[PDB]
Amino acid sequence: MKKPMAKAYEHPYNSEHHPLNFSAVKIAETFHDFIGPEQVSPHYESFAMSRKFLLTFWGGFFVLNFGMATVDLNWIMKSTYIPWIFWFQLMYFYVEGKNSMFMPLLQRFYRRAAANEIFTMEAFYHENIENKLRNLMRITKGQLEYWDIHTSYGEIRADSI
Amino acid sequence: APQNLEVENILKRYHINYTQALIDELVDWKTG
Amino acid sequence: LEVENILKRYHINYTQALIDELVDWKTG
Amino acid sequence: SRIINHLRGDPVYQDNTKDVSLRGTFLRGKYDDLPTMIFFTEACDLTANWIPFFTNPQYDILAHRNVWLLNPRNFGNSDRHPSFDLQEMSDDVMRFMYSQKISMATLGGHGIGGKIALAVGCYHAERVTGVFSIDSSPMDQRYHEAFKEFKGYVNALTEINFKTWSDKDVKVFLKENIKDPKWRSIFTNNISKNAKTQSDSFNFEINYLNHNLNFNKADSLGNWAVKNGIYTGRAHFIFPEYSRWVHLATNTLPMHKVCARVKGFGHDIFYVQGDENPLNHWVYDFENYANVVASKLNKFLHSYDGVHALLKDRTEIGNFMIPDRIKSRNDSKHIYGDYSPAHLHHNWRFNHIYEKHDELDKKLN
Amino acid sequence: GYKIRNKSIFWTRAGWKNNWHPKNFNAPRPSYGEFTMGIRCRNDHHSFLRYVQTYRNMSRHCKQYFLGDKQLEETFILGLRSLFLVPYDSQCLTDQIKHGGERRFVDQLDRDFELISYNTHPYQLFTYTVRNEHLAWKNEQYEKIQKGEKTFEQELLDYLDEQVLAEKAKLRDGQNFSIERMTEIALHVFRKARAGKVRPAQDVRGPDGNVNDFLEQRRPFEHPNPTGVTH
Amino acid sequence: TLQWGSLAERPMVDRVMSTSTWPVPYYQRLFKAYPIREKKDKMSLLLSDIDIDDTNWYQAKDFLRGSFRGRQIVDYVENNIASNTYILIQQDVANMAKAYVHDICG
Amino acid sequence: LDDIENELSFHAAIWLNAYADYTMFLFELEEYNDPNDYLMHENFDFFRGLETELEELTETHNYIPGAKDDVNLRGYLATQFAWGKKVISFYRHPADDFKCAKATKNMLGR
Ligand SMILES: CCCCCCCCCCCCCCCCCC(=O)OC[C@H](COP(=O)([O-])OCC(O)COP(=O)([O-])OC[C@@H](COC(=O)CCCCCCCCCCCCCCCCC)OC(=O)CCCCCCCCCCCCCCCCC)OC(=O)CCCCCCCCCCCCCCCCC
Ligand SMILES: CCCCCCCCCCCCCCCCCC(=O)OC[C@H](COP(=O)([O-])OCC(O)COP(=O)([O-])OC[C@@H](COC(=O)CCCCCCCCCCCCCCCCC)OC(=O)CCCCCCCCCCCCCCCCC)OC(=O)CCCCCCCCCCCCCCCCC
Ligand SMILES: CCCCCCCCCCCCCCCCCC(=O)OC[C@H](COP(=O)([O-])OCC[N+](C)(C)C)OC(=O)CCCCCCCCCCCCCCCCC
Repeated sequence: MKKPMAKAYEHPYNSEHHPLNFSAVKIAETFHDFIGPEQVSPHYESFAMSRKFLLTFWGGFFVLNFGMATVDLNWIMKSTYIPWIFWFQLMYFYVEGKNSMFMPLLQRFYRRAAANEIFTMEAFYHENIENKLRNLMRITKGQLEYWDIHTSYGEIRADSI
Repeated sequence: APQNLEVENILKRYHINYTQALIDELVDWKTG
Repeated sequence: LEVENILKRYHINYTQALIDELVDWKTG
Repeated sequence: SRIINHLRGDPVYQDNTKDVSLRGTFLRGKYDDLPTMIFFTEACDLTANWIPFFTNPQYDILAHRNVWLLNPRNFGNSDRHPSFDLQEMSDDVMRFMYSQKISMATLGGHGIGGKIALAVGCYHAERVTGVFSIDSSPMDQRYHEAFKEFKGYVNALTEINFKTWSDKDVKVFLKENIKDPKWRSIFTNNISKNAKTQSDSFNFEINYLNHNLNFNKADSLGNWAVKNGIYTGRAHFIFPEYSRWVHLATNTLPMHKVCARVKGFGHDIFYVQGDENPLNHWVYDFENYANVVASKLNKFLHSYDGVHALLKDRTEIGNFMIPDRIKSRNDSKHIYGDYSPAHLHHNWRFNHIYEKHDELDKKLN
Repeated sequence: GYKIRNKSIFWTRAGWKNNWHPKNFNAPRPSYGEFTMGIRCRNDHHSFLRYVQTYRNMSRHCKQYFLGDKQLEETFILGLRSLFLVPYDSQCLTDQIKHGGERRFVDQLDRDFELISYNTHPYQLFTYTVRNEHLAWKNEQYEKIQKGEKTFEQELLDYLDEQVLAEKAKLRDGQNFSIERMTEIALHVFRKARAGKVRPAQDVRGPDGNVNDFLEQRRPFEHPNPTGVTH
Repeated sequence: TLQWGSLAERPMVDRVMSTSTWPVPYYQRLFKAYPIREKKDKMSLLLSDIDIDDTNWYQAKDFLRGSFRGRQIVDYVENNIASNTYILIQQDVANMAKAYVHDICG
Repeated sequence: LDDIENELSFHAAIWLNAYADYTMFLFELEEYNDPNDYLMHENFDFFRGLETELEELTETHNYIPGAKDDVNLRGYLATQFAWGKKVISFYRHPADDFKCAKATKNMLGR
C-alpha cells in the first residue's frame, strides 16, 4: 500500500461552531439548542387536564391581581371600544366574510393544499426512489450479461475440441 | 340432485350435522 | 386429503370411517 | 353448484396497474333482488374459509345480501401487479363492479382486508353503501407484533425453491419456521401445482408481497397513509376483546380519525368478549366470536348500511326530515324546507326499475 | 408510491414546462436600423471567451490549495465540468432563454469565481473537509498494514470469500451464482456488522413504534436521584 | 370526526400504541431528537438514481488499481482500446463474436 | 482475444460500480424513515451536500427559490392556481437587469 498524503488543506477561518458561510441549517442548529429538546411528557395524562382546578385558581388569581391593581379599569374599557369596533368591521370580510360573500380569496388555501401534497410525497419518498432505481438496476443488469457470456467461451472452446 | 342424496345419506349415518353448502362443495369436489 | 380439508373448513368432527366412505363414493 | 359460484380464471401478470381484474367466489342470496356485499379475506388467506360463515343457516346472512368473496391483486386467483397502492387496488374493485354490473355494494374485510374495504370507501364513497371491518383499523400496524410475525413468515417463505425442494422438504420447513398453527395451515393450502405437473407454487405472488412487507415503508400493507383520506359513509368495526391487531386502549382512535360518521364505542365500535388467545384473530373458527360478529353484521346490513348520514336507522327512511342549506337548489322559486333524502335502488344504473315504475305510476293516475 | 395527479402541473402561460422564456407583458420586439436613432443595450458577443477564461480561472485558483493531490485535482475536474455542462444538457432550452442564456450563465459563474479567488466558496470548504476525512481513514489503514495487522475491510473481504465457497459448495443442483445472490450475502454481513457497532440511532423508531431517543423515557418511574462524582 | 373533546384533553387523542399496555403515555412524539451534530458514517442519500457517468469509470480504475489483475486491465484498456469514451456500453456483440471467430480457428 | 477479455472486464467494472451505488443506497435508506419526523438540520445531514449547495445559493445571492433547479417542481406546485402562471427562468439572478432602451423617429421608442 502506497503511503497517502498526511492531510489536505486546513482553512484558517472556517470552523464547525463558527462556519464561514451562511445557511438556514446552522441557524436551525443554534435555534434548537436554544429552545432545547422536545419537552416530552412521561405521564399518562396531560398537565392541564390534571390540574384544571389548580390552574383555574392561579388563572383567576392573576385576573384579580390585575383587577385589584388596575384602579382605572373602566377608563381602559372605554378607551378600547372605538378600536375594537373599527378594526373588526374593517377586517371582517378579509378574515371571515369572504367565506360566504362576494369573493373566496383562496390564496392561503392554495398554500395549504400544495404543502399537504408535499407532505405525502415526502412520506412516500422511499417508494418513489426505489421505483426509479428498479429501472436503472434493470439497465445495469442488462450490461452485466455480456460478461456472463464471455466467461463460458473457454469452456465452450474446450468442449468443442 | 341425485348426488345430493348420496352424500346426505352418508352424512346421515354418522349423525353429523350437514349444510347445503357442505353438500354443494362435496358434490363439486366429486365432479372436480 | 381434499375430503379431510373441506370437512376441516366446516369445523365438523370427522372419523376415519367417514373419510373412506366419501373417498369410495367419489372413486367408485 | 347454485349457491356457491366461483368464476375460474388464470392470474395474468400485468404491466399496467389499470388492466387488473379480480376473481373470487360469488354466493347467491335467498331472495331475488338483494344488494351485493364485497368481502376481502385476510392477506394470504383462503376465501373458502369464510364460506361456512356466510352460508350458515343460523346466521342467515344470505337472506340480506349477495356476497362476493373477492381476492385482491397478487392474491389467490386475481391478476398480479407489483404495486399494492390502496388507491390502485380500490380502482380494481370499481372495474370489477362495472364488469359485473354492480352499481353500489357493501364492503367487508378481515384484518388487512378490512383496510382494503375501507380504502374503497375512501376513494369511491358514492359507490359504497357501508363498510364492515373485522379485527382491523385504519392505522399503521408495521410495528405490531402480530404483523411482524406475518411479515417474518412471508420472508421465510421466499427461501423455498419449488423446483429443487421436495414435498417432504417443504412440510418440514413450514413446521419449523411457521410456529403459528393457523398461518401454517393457510400457507400450506396456498401451495398448488400447475397444469401438466410443471411445479408447485403459492397462489399469492410471494415475490411482490415480500418486497412490500420487507421494505416496511409507506406503501406497506401494514401502513395506513394520510393520502387515503376520510371515509364519509357508514362504518362498523368489530374486533376481539384481547386482539393482537387492534388494542382497545388506543387503536380505536384511528377509527374516529378516518371515519367521519363513527359515533364511538357501543354504537359503531364493538369488542367481542373473549379470552387471551393468539388465534382469536380468526373469528370464523370459534362459534363464540362468530355468533357475535354475525349478529352485529346482520344488524349493520339490515338497519344501518346504506342509510343517509343524518338519519339514525333505516326505520327513519320516509318519516324523518333533514334540514336543508339555503341557496342549495337550482330552482329560484323554491321554498326552502326540510326534506327526506332520496334512497336509490341498489343497482339502479344497470336496471330499468325507475322506468318501469314510472309507467306503472301513470296507470294509477 | 405516489404520483402527481394534476395533469396541468407543468403548464405555464408560455407552454409546457417552460422555464426559459416565461410570458410577460413587456415582450422582446425587433429594432429597425433605418428608424432607430440611439440605443442603450448591454448585450455583447463576449460570453464565449469569458466562458473559457472562467473555467481556466476556477480550475487553476482551486488547485492552489490542493497541495499537489493528483487524485483530488482529477476529481475536482470532473466536478467542475459538471458545473459548466449544465446549459448543454438541461431540459431547459438554454438557447431560448429570455435575454440571452449565454450571458446569464457567464455572469453567474463569475460570481462563483470571485468567491473562489478568496478561498471562501462553499464547494472549496466542502472539498477540504471531505478530503481530510478521507485521508485520515487511509492513514489508519496504512498504519495497520505496516504493523502486519489486518484491516477491517480485509476481514470482511476474507469473510465474504469463504461465504461464497460455502454456498457454491452446497449449491450443486444449479451452478449459476447470480449477482443478486452475491449481493444478499454481503448485505446480510453488512447489517450484522452495522448492528454490532455502537452507532447513534439513525432511524426514528426502533422495533416498537417508540422513538429511539434519550427523551423517550415514559412511566413507570424507576430511576432515583442522580449520583455525584466518585473520589 | 370534528368533535374530539374539550380543549384541556386535546393532546390526549393523538397517541396510538403498537402494544397493549396500560396506562398509556399520552405524549405523541413530533420529531427525533438530534442532540449532537455528529458526522454520520452513512453515505449520502443524494447518491440515489444518478445515471452512468464519468465517476463510474474513474472510481473503477481506482479500485481496480488496488489489485495486480486490475492494474493490468486498466493499463491495457487506456492504451490499446480504440474507443472515444471510457463509458463503455455494450449494445451489440460485434466486437465479441468477431473476436471468437478470429480465435477458434486453431 | 485478450483485447475483449480486458475490454469486457473494464466494462463490467463500470456497471458493477453502478450496481454497488444503487445497492448501497438502498442499504443506507433502510435507516431513513418518515422525513417528516426528522428535524431540519438532521435531514440535511442524511443528504450530505445539500447544505453546501444551499450556502452556494446564499453567498452568490441566488435567493430566488428554484432558479438553479432544472425542474423547479416546488415552483409548479406553488403556482397551480396563480395568476399569470409562471415559474422563474433558469439561473435567474435577482440582481441582473437586461433592460434596453432605444430612440426611434416616433415617440416612446416605437
Ligand atoms: C406572588 C404570587 C404570584 C406568583 C405565584 C407564582 C405561581 C404562578 C402560577 C403560574 C403557573 C406556572 C405553571 C404552569 C405554567 C403553564 C400553565 C399552562 O396552562 O400550561 C399548560 C399548557 C398545556 O400543557 P399540557 O397539558 O402538557 O399540553 C401539552 C400540549 O402542548 C398542549 O397543546 P394542545 O393544543 O394539544 O392542548 C390544548 C392546549 C391549548 O393551549 C395552547 O396550546 C396555547 C394556549 C394559549 C397560550 C397563551 C397565548 C398568549 C399569547 C400571548 C399574549 C399574552 C402574553 C402574556 C404576557 C404579555 C404581557 C403581559 O393547552 C391545554 O391543554 C388547555 C389550555 C390550558 C391553559 C393554557 C392557556 C392559558 C393561558 C396561558 C397564557 C398566560 C399569559 C396570558 C394570559 C393573560 C395575561 C395575564 O401549556 C400552555 O398553555 C403554554 C402556554 C404558555 C405557558 C406560559 C404562560 C405563562 C404562565 C401561564 C400561567 C397560566 C395561568 C395564569 C394566567 C391565566 C390567565 C387567564
Ligand atoms: C387587474 C385586476 C383588476 C383591476 C381592477 C381593480 C381591482 C378590482 C376592484 C374590486 C375588487 C374585487 C375583484 C376581486 C379581487 C380579487 C384579487 C385578490 O384579492 O387576489 C386574489 C388572488 C388569488 O386568489 P383567488 O381566490 O384565486 O382570486 C379569485 C377570487 O377569489 C374569485 O375568483 P374569480 O375567478 O371569480 O375572480 C375573477 C376576477 C377577474 O377580475 C378581472 O379580470 C378584472 C376585469 C378586467 C379589468 C377591467 C378593467 C379594465 C382596465 C383597463 C381600462 C381602464 C381605463 C382607465 C383609463 C385609462 C388610464 C390610462 O374578478 C372578477 O371577476 C371581476 C368582476 C367584477 C364582478 C362585478 C359583479 C357585479 C357587481 C354588481 C354590484 C356592484 C357593487 C359595487 C360595490 C363595490 C364592490 C365591493 O391573488 C392574486 O392573484 C395575487 C396576484 C395579484 C393579481 C393582480 C392584482 C389584482 C389585485 C390583487 C389584490 C392586491 C394584490 C397585492 C396584495 C397581495 C398581498 C400583499
Ligand atoms: C404580506 C406583507 C408583504 C407584502 C408584500 C407584497 C406581496 C405581493 C404578493 C405578490 C403579488 C404580486 C402581483 C404581481 C402581478 C401578478 C398577476 C400577474 O402577473 O398578471 C397576470 C395577468 C393575469 O393573467 P393570468 O393568466 O395569470 O390570470 C388570469 C386570471 N383569471 C384566472 C381570473 C382568468 O395578466 C397580465 O398580463 C396583466 C398584467 C397586469 C400587471 C399588474 C401588475 C402591475 C404591477 C406589478 C409591478 C409592481 C412593482 C412594484 C415595485 C415597487 C418598488 C418601489
